[PDB]
Amino acid sequence: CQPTRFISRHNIEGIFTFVDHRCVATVGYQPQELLGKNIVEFCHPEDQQLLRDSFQQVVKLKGQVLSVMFRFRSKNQEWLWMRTSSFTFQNPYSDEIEYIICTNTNVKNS
Amino acid sequence: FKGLDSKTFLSEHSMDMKFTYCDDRITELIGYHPEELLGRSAYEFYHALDSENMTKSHQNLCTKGQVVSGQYRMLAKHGGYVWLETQGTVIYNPQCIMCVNYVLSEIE
Ligand SMILES: N#Cc1cc(F)cc(Oc2cnc(C(F)(F)F)c3c2CC[C@H]3O)c1
Repeated sequence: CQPTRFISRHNIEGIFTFVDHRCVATVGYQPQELLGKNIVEFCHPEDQQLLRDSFQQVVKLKGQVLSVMFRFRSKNQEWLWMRTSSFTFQNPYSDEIEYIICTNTNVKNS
Repeated sequence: FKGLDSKTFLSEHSMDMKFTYCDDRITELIGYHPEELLGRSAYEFYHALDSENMTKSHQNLCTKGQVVSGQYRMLAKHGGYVWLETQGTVIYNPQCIMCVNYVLSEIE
């Protein structure tokens, strides 16, 4: 069985700027229910700070992968364990601000 | 002519290089529907003259975990070859390959 997992893009603050429609089966929401909101809004209060510190570090890590585990609130009202692997992209022909590319997978905590 | 951003799309691949997902943006750039890409190797699409090198980019990636392709051509949907550069990253838990793909050639 392949884990479910969806891709998203965020600005450096954490706002969803792009959501892969595989999100529906993974967390329950339509893409437009995520777009424009911070990923921190869907995160368990004990995990919110880790996740903000994670997004702060991913931009200092020179485009390498940073992974984080946290509880995300599905539309079905449950705390799903999420493993989010992120990295920055920055087009080297430009000096535009980097943004953050994420893969998000429902995993087991055990 | 299109901005660097409107020429950038993401693709996901299994460890064999088949597409598992592709941005719809690829449609206005190269012609393909992401739907038609799934299950097909990236290899099917490289110009013969770029193939040995893309294989070496692949090796660097699998052993090192992240890579920049440098320039290669992709067979367009309706004839011809678009130049691209791709940055690749391996997500381990190897679980898949995330590709950020930038079209070098000029669009519009
Ligand atoms: N033609 C083509 C093409 C177009 C795409 F949009 C992605 C793609 O796939 C890759 C491009 N570069 C790379 C690489 F990272 F190698 F540069 C790789 C892949 C698949 C896995 C990986 O080997 C190939």
